[PDB]
Amino acid sequence: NEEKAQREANKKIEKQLQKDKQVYRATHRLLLLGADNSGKSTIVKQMRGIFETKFQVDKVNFHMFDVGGQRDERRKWIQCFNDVTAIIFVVDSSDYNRLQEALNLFKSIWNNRWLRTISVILFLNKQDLLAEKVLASKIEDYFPEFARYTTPPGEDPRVTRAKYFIRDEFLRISTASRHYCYPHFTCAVDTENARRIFNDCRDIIQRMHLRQYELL
Amino acid sequence: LKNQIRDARKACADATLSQITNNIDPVGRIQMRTRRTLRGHLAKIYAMHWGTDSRLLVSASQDGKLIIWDSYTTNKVHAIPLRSSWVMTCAYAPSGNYVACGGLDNICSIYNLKVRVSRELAGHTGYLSCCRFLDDNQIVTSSGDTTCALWDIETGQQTTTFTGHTGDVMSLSLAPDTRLFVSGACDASAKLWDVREGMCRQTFTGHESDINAICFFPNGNAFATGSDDATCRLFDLRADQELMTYSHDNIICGITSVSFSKSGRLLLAGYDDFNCNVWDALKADRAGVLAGHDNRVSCLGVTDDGMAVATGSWDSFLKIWN
Amino acid sequence: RKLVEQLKMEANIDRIKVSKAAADLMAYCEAHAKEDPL
Amino acid sequence: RPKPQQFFGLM
Amino acid sequence: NQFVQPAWQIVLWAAAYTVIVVTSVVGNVVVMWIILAHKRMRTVTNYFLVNLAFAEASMAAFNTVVNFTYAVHNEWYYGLFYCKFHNFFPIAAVFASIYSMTAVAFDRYMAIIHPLQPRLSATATKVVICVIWVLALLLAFPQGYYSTTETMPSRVVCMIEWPEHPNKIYEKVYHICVTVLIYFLPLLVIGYAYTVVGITLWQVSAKRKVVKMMIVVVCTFAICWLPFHIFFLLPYINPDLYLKKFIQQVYLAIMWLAMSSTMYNPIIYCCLNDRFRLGFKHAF
Amino acid sequence: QVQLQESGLRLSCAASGFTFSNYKMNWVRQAPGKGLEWVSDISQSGASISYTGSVKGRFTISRDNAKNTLYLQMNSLKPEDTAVYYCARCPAPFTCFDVTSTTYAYRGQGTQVTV
Repeated sequence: NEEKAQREANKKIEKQLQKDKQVYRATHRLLLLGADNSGKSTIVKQMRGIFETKFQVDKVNFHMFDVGGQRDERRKWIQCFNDVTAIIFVVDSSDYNRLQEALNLFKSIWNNRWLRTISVILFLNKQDLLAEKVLASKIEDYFPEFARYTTPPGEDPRVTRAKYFIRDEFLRISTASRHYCYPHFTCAVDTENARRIFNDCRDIIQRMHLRQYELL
Repeated sequence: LKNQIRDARKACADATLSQITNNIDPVGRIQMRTRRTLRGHLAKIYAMHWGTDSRLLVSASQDGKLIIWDSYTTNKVHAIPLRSSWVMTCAYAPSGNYVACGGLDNICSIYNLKVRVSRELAGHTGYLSCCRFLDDNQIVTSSGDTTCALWDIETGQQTTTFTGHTGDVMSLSLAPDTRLFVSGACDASAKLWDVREGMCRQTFTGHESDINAICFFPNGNAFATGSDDATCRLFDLRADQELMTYSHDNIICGITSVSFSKSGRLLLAGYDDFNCNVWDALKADRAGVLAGHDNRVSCLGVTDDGMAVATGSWDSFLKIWN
Repeated sequence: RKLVEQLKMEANIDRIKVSKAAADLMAYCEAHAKEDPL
Repeated sequence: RPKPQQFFGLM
Repeated sequence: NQFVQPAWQIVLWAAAYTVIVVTSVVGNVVVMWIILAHKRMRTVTNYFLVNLAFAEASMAAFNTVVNFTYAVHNEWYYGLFYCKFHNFFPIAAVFASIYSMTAVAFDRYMAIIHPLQPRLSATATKVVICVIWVLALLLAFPQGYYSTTETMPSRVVCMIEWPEHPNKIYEKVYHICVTVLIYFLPLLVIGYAYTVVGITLWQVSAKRKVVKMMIVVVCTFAICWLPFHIFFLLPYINPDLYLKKFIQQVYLAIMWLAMSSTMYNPIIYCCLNDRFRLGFKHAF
Repeated sequence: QVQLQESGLRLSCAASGFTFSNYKMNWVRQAPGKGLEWVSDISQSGASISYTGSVKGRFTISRDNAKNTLYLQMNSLKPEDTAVYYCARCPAPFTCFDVTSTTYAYRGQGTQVTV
């Protein structure tokens, strides 16, 4: 007797679960990471406890999370984001004294057991400040290997050399070990970051599908 | 100062538990088979808890869902959508009237099944790791801000706060007498607390890395812990020292959960290698294994009746063993 | 200051010989093994 | 019926 | 009976047919077992592949052997009931296999050109497969309804006794429509889809290998299935050719060429995917 | 309990309470009026080593698993090197996230170096 009602309720619940699965599958989850020096809030202000931002490009829905309500230690709560589509990394490339900490955090993320399959979109923010600083600290005093560097921009090859050296600093550890990094330069007034994220996510998902369908 | 405590604990070492237990008969091979499989969660499962009737249970998933299952028929009773996706814990009231959950929002929500929220317990400064009802009136929680607290649901304010841990508290468990409870944190130490006095009666050490799980012995005079160093240790409240350790050189992955059986003879542990092992609590030997999950197992539970065991994994499935 | 105060209470415990603690677990388990399904 | 010499190939 | 061939001209054809039937059957059944015997591979992405494998295996097992043994001497041996069943099921198998290939091409196109949209659901996939099989049965039914059996001096034959008409319109239309629905449409669809995918794709060595395999698939389909349709369209152009001994040789040649196509998918999967290679190595 | 005790130029860091041969090790400094900064780290076997750029070619890290001791060699000291030096351990036994955190359970009390 009561079993009929129980089975009917189970079917009613399953009907809603099936509908929710479809909406869940159609949205991609992104994690925003970075220090307070970087203007990572300025990135989300150009699209707008845990803070969230939702933006839509080419009819695709993106959902990005900015966790900033916890202590300094993060080796335990970082695991919750093992299944995100991508991780956004923001660096203040003008403040040389912090580049080493940024590199250490990047290396720790890249080699974590539960994060060995997540691609990272790397943003080198605040390029105008970098140009102003270099056109005048000397960069070499913090990274002595810079003095041997050669380029592979408006009025100075020096700024190109510096910015590309910084980028190669990250790419060197990125290419030392299934997942890929996508670097981008960005200013504080760039209205193209949504498009860049869209294209990068497109590439990542296409690459995943290429193996999912046994095409190698 | 601490060397005096070390000498005092050393002086009580008459003989090791292994020497005393060399005569008891072996448990023998233990083979168990899956009886049920529960499906429906979209993403990885994080926690679960048995009810007192030994028939119903609740599970939490990081897609933002709570589900109550009838273990006998596998039918879905309730499906509760959450407000924050990243739930990390859940518990079942002893009388079955209420169910609670918590996570990265630093909020402990309590739901009334007699479904909508009835109380939100805000005030923690870090994510919630665990929570357990003492009754319909009082509940205990642990947070990533290194503090544990006791709440009064009706007023929805803290009554006492337990402090002394240096790292995040990851697990806690209540004694059968309801007058004491223990916790383990990310500092390789476990502490015994008095719910009424609100002070630390004792402290225990011996692990090398963060402790992930803890549970009380059925008699109420002992407990076990599992840590990232890939070992499990047993402690005695009276002796104030470690009694036995369960580890093997072929495993280099941390533990995620621990539990005892009805008579306290079997200790069950969940590992990050996608499997669970069964230990002889006295002889300290591996008697059996449970396999069948395609991802790391995140939770465990033995029914108050002792008739069955359940497990959860990041594969998004729950299984019942017997 | 707090650490010393806590150690003061920690060092006052009336510890018991480990043999009795070991025997108690066996006494409980051997008696209760008759009602354990697993 | 058709003829004695026909081949009658089939798919 | 002018279709009685000598011993050696028959043995030579028999060996050639044996090779293709054996390889097709073994490869298709092994891949079907590979997909279903392991939980890792048992996913919604492989439903079209298993359907195609089953269709190809049934095609090779049923159509080829019976057609060969009938063509060797042009004498029927099984009776009215089997003459009825043979013109119904093995042909539906052919149509189902071709449209399953089309479905696979569509799935790959969607996965590559629109990676951010969710893939079809399991229920939709199952319904699509059922519709494929139902359409194949519907298109193959008329050929089997009118199948009969006729006795002759020293011969009994199984053929299709279409309803009589002075100008033979009823079967002209049927054959023309079958050609259109089975050659020109799937060819166009796959040619467009794979063309776009290859243009998009062209470690780049793996992508270029995929493109090379894709070209091979298109070209082999196009080249292999042409004379098969030309043979059945010919009698309404020039019926006299079907009264000469050369016709059975032509039929054997075109039939071997057409039926050989069931061999290539298991080899392509093996040469592309190390998972399939390991599966084969463990099976053998 | 896990214990780390630094002393001391050639700095020393004695360890106890765990298998020293399983964990990666680090050196951390805290100049007056500033937060903790990473200096150097040494792999489990010592076959991989790294330094911060500001001290490259001036310091030298080493470990001795046979007695569970960690060393640091410093020379050509500058005034900017005056700080308190800490001996830190990575959280996990076979994998380093939170060594620079303000509170960390697996680093010692530190030693004073004044130039």
